[PDB]
Amino acid sequence: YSYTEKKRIRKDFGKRPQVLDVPYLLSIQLDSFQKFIEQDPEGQYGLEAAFRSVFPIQSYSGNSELQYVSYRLGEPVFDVQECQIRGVTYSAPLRVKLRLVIYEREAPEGTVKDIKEQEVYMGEIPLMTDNGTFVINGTERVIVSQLHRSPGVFFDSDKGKTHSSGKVLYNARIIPYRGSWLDFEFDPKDNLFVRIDRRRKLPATIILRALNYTTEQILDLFFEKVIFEIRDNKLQMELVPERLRGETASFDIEANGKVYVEKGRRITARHIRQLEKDDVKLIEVPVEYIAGKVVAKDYIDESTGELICAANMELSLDLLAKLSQSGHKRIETLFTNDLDHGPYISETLRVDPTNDRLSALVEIYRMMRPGEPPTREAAESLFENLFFSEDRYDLSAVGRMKFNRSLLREEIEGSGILSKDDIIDVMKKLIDIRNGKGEVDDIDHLGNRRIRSVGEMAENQFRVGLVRVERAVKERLSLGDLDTLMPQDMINAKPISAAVKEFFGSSQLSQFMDQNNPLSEITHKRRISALGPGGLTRERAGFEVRDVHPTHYGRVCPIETPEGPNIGLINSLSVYAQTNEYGFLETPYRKVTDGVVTDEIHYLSAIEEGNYVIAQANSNLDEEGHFVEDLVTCRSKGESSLFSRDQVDYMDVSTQQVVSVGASLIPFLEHDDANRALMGANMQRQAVPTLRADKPLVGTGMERAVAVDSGVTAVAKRGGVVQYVDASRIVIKVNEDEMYPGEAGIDIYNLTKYTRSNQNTCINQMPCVSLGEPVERGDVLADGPSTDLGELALGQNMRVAFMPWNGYNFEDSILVSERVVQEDRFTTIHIQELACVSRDTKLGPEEITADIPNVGEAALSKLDESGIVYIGAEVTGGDILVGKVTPKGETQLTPEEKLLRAIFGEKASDVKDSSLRVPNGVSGTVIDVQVFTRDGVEKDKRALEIEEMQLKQAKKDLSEELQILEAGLFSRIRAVLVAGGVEAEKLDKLPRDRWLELGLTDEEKQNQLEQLAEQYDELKHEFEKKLEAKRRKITQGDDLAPGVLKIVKVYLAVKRRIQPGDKMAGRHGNKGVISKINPIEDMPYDENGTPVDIVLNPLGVPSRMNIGQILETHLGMAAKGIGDKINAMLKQQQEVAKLREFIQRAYDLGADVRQKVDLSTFSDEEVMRLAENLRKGMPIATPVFDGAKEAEIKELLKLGDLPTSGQIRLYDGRTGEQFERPVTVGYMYMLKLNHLVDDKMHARSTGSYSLVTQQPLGGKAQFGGQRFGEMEVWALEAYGAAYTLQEMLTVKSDDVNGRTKMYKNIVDGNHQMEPGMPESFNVLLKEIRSLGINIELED
Amino acid sequence: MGHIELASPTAHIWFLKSLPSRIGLLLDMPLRDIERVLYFESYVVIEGGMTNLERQQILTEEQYLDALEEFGDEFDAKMGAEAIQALLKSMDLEQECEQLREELNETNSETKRKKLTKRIKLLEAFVQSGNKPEWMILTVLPVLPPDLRPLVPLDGGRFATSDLNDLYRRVINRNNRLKRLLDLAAPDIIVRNEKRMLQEAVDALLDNGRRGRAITGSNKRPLKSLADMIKGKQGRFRQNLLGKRVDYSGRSVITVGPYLRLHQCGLPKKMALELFKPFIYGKLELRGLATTIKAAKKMVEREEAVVWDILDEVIREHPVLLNRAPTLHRLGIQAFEPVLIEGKAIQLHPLVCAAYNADFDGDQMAVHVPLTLEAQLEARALMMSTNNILSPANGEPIIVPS
Amino acid sequence: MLNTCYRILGLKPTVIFADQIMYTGFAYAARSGASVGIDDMVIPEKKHEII
Amino acid sequence: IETPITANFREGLNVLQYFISTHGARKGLADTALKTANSGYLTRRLVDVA
Amino acid sequence: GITKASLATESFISAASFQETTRVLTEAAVAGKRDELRGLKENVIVGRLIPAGTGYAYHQDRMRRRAA
DNA sequence: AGTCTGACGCGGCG
DNA sequence: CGCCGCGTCAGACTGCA
RNA sequence: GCAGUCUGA
Ligand SMILES: [Mg+2]
Repeated sequence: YSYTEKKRIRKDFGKRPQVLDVPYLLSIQLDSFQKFIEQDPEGQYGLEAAFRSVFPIQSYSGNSELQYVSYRLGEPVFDVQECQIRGVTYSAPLRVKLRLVIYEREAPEGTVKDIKEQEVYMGEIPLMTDNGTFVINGTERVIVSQLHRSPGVFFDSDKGKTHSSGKVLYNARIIPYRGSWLDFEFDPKDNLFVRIDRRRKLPATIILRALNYTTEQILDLFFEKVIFEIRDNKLQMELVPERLRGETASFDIEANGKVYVEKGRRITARHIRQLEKDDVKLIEVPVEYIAGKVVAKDYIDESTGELICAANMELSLDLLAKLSQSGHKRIETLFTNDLDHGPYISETLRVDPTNDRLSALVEIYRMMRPGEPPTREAAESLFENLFFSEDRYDLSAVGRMKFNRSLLREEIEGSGILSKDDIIDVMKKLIDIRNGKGEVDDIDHLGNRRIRSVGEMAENQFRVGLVRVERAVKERLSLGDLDTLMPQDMINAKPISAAVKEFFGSSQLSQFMDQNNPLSEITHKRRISALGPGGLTRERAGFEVRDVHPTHYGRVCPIETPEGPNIGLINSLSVYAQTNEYGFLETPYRKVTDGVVTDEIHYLSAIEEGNYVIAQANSNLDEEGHFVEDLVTCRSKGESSLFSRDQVDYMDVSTQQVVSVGASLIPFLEHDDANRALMGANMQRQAVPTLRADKPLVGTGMERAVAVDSGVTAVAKRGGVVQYVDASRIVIKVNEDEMYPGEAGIDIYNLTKYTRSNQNTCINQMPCVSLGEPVERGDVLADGPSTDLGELALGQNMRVAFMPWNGYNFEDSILVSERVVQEDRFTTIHIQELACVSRDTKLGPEEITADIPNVGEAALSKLDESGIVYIGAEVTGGDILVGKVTPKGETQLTPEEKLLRAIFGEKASDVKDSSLRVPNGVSGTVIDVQVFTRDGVEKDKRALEIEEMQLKQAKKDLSEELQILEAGLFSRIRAVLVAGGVEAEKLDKLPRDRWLELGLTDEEKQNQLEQLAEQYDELKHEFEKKLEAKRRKITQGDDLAPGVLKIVKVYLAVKRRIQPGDKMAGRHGNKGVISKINPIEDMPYDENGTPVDIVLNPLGVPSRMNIGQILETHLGMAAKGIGDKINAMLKQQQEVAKLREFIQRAYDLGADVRQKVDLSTFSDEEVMRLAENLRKGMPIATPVFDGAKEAEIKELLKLGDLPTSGQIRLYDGRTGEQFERPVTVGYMYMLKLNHLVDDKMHARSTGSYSLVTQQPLGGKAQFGGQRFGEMEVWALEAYGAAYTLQEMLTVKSDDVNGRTKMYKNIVDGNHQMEPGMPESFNVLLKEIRSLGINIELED
Repeated sequence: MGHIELASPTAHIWFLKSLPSRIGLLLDMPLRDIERVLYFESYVVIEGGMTNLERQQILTEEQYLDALEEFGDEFDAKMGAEAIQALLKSMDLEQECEQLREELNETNSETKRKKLTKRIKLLEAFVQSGNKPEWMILTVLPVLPPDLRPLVPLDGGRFATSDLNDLYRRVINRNNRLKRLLDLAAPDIIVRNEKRMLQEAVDALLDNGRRGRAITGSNKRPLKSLADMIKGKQGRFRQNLLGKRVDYSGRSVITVGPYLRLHQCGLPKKMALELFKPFIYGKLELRGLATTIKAAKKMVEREEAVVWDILDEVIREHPVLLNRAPTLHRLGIQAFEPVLIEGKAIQLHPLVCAAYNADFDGDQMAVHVPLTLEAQLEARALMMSTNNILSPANGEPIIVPS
Repeated sequence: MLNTCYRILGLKPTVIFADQIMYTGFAYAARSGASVGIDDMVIPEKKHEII
Repeated sequence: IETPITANFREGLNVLQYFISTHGARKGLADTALKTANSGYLTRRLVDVA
Repeated sequence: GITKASLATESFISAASFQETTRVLTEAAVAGKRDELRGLKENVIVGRLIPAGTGYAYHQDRMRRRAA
């Protein structure tokens, strides 16, 4: 098994054998950023392909050039944690080796005068921590992946939504990765039109005339030529027989014999085969067949030279004779037969007013830059760089692939810019789709939509930065300083470090990380956001992009998505989903060969998946792999239906392939309505980590992956033995076959203790391993927040009964016993950071002091003499944390107060009480104080105190790591000595400093001896300098904001217990708010005196069909019934034979479950450890969509002597009598969401007011005041409550005199308003009078 | 208020572009040509004279310099807001409407009678009211008072600027610049470009983006107009005038509390201490327990044990309104009597949940306190929950067991 | 029942009756022990045939 | 879709029946998220006319 | 329609606060209109008792003591 | 004003 | 073809002049 | 004060 996983073995009820183990969940973020910052010698990816895309840079004249030769990422100045403390970005300096070559003007071929290569620093790029987060300005962010419409060409329609005739207008659109969009669209007149960048449309052939095409060549491209050749007379015309299909002629057709159709008859298909077998070569038709046809060429009279008839002109009898007299025995004509072909180009070649290239170019200039008179050398330079220049247009490699895939070409790679034939083929397929020889693209197809992620977006911003840099360097290179100029002097690193910094810190997709629990972190790192730069907007996205598409199977979770205004725009990548090298989401499938389902998996994209017949994961299989069924249900071409077991081409690789890792942790998901599964998945990400973590009795087995794959846990990098373990440290001694040669062989994991989360919760790593215990590689050594012994544990197992109790569980409420508060099951710790920033003001600087005026020495009790609170001081709402006073002026004491302070004999001091104070209601312990002083500001006494504590801490930690690693090295050196050439006779005597170079047989043993002495010398020498490094990192000043002298940050830990109002929830969307904390003796109790812990309403089950919370409740009862058995055997002190027998029976129960736990392999020590881990209930794994059937739940209940119906009889705690019907009792895994009522409660009598409008402020941060919005004003108008409404308008908010009069009246026992005009109305009058409009009150 | 004396007249963008254009409808001139004359791209003839130079004729500049010799200086054609102001100021209303009233009375195709009665309505509205047409062209610009475009000093050692303060400054520069070019006698092409810039700057101040590309400062995001202050969901009308934030109000999560009577609701002690604070100050000063509102403020923030005995009287018969947004209908605001409870969650009788559409899965409610005797009696007689047991939509009970 | 009480007796008896109904309904729903379990959702034995 | 969910919520919906279920589930949720705007706007228009 | 009949009221404060504010304000400016505060919104804007309900009795005195 | 721009809604209404 | 609208209340976090 | 993001009902 494992060593951490034979501590507590979750009983797995899964029945399918697991073919593909769940991938690394955070490999999206990590793979993409690795591709960004890796050295890519091929130059396709990341920084390298952003550098090679700009460099080499040549001057405007060609006298010189600047060429990239290499790049390198330096070391970060501050580590991930120093960055989070100091509030700075975790970034690395980008050093790029640039070589400036000065070429000769004295040489014709451009010989070089000189080379100067140097390493220029351009920007700092933020490095990604090994958890996929970026530490930007000291806050951890996640750059979520974006799902945008891929570049390429998309043919779409508006399905009869214009011109009110149901006429389908087909439109193609070419979407580059960057550059100008190019749209073609039909009109209800069936004329072809073209937009560029969505502006006003032109006739389409204008673009075809902007290209150097004549009307004759255009009709060559878009048509096929029928030919009339008048040999003697009467319309001798060549015809291929199948042209006439669907055409009805009022003339009959005969040639060289048999007539084949009658006049006025339709030409049938049998007639077509009749024309075929006759091998017909020519047909003579009536002469009026010409009228209505259009000449396919421009014809000129050879006898006179005159223009007879232009091309694209429709022929007539007189025009026909005019052609015939000219000697043109052959005339051509556009084949414009309807309902297979079309005249669309011929007509749009009439409506266009332009007939030559220059006219097309200048008309394009008119539509593009209106109001500007065109110029030929300007119009053609605009047109060339619209679509045909690399610097303004790039159809990216994905664009070219999707392009040639859509136009059905053979080569998937090519030039990144359009060409003549590309636009021609786009128009041709659009015309086809008009005719009916094609079909429109589905815009929501995940073969048409694409994952752009961190390393791609950062490379885009780096490209933008580099192009600003290069447009600066091109003009800077034209100067005369050339021979003395170095490349460092011309590279400005401010555009690059402005672009990347603006993206990483201020973009739409770099979001402040959601750090409630490990599940929040992982699911945030795997969001797929349709929003962002280059994507949709949450208001303009319709109903069709929001819903789930049949290609979302296995690629995107259909049930985990936010419920608000961006439902369906933010998605969550499913469990096994990946991306192509192009960015299209692919998912694995087991290839089915000749009926047997192989274990060879193929990652199919959303377009490859359509061609195959893909079976379900729930399709049964025999021992060797054949489908035991003969008609298996499958998915082909988007639909789903039954097929024979040999038509099947692929198979799903798992049942949880479909859902994301959030919805994968919901046991019995196959029983919940998707509306409630959505809420359960969304609510598992808001559960705060409680004091003492508690595993799920009923889980899905995806807990060990979600916990380990996030970085909350400390997993062992190399197997070994725990050498030392402390609440803040784990020292592992690596095994002998795992340590590299020349190594101490000791891994130190320093655990994170009580740091502030992003959501102000507490993240805290407790050592899981104990002393001397052996650990394997990848074993959890330290549980994080919300992980229990390695598994993710977001909430606690509460004993719920489903029954209505006196209305306290009414309408989604929850009734909690007092023993849930006594045992602190749901008590969570929250850590608040308060900052007191000492400012520089024009009246003088403010000072941090404990000599604040207007406050007695009672409230200054907790401050030390430098003005800052003591660490460990339990402070309450209103306590001064950091005493600060500000120099003030403009008192101008009033006359009565002028008499008052002269009576009692003291005027006010010169300073103002501006000290930091605890907010109202929050009461905690000061657990940390960090003082930052501006470099050049005197450090107060406590700053030096904290600095000496920090310096001795750094010296202690570094001497401790040195004394651990040197101890490991000396142990390894002793091992090398005793391994051969025994010196154990004197090693017990010799001092450790002499072991290093003791003579052994010098073939191999003295080799590692001198190597380990060298390693110890290296350890000492590196400690010797890194100590001074962090010494100067502690002593140095801080790069504070301008204007601040010193910042004191005080951290408060608030142990926040549970109370009525706090939101709790299961995992099946059954949220609720606690109503009452009921006494223990009022809760319903079973025959055994055991009181139920939470009472839930049964009426929340059948309405919202989340039945998964009943089955879980029946399983969590059974899963605890086993625990109460072992708890008995451990208290009776039964033999390990009987314990092993029963635990093996509990592990063997099931209807052909996939796991086999064979305990007879466990030593009696291991069985006793397993029993002590199971005595609180046997954890059960109910994997999603193959979980425990109901019969297994009842069998497990019957094993633990519980009633298989799931319901026991209960007694009222208060009246002592039995409830009339049996009540469902069982153990539900309840969560406590971060919707604490402490954060919600607010009230305000009077406070500060807004500045322009004199209404109150908003939100409990600003001391609020609640918005009496428009609908509430209507609600008062619907009553006759005119006086209530008048006081809500005038004297409560806006009236500035009315509100003070009202306050003095309320105080004086006179409840009477004197309402005037609101200040907003006067503001509105001033704003309307600041237009030219004289609005005025009339008396 | 202040005022900027515009060096040249400047067309008001509201009466120029807010379809139908009052200036266009008044000059019988198409907007697509008045916009050309105003932005200095075409001439228009103020007075025609004995020539083919009819009044409302637009003539481009190249069609103007040839007219410089065709008819000498007998005519006068201008461009910009001076031209349109001369056209407005020159026309006569009482004569023009009288001239149109017969063309309306004589035409039998109503397609033109539509335009004729539109213009007659406009001219009668201009002559009936005291306005004059030439007031649709600003020559003085008012300036909003400075405490309504406040320049807030930031604690960060900086000044956070308004948007109007830009759109005014941007005007006051160009205007000032123009006032130099009228004294330096700069060539008329560059004072044309500066008058065009001043016109577009005043229009950007009054309504940004009416002329397409809107002025944006330092955020790549359009600056806020004067007309953006008063319109939309964020303008004064819907945001500050028709609904406004309100003192004596609070918010909390709701909880069932089924022991309640239909007319009362559980109110936390910690909220009812804050909402009723001036009432408590009054009862403290009345009963001699304090001598000064500052002494009573200290007694309340310390929460001495007599403050709670005061508070139990202050909220004895004093209804509070409870409101859960969205207030879809009248019963969304109901007044209950507060029962002081010790939690932090407002307890809400189970029967009123259907009327509120409230369910206890995390909802919140606002509490408001009626101050005046009339407001307390309105809350008690009109809005109390025992008076609202029937729905106003239909005569069927809304207080229904659920 | 509540509408009949409002039409016959008026507002005050109805406002008392509604509270008495609420109290007694909550009380006897508690006494009921009415609970939902997995065996309450009885699937008809004809289903696997009908399908 | 022509083959129904022949399974109910006491039995398990298998992964395909569940995926099918999600279509109507998200249509309902995205309908609720975007028709409250129409209802509120119609309410506001009715209030301001009356 | 309810929108056109809302914007065609005699009050420009009831129709300028509803929607299309620039239209309503320019047409009420060139017309020289006069809002006499006879509705519910006009009196909510300016801080008065609405003419409905317990303000109705007030709004009648204001009429029977100013029209005389 | 150059963008190594954005567009990439919809439905009435005049 | 341009213009006008597209629910309410609330909490949190950044970055910005 | 604003914009962006997320969340709740
Ligand atoms: Mg609710």
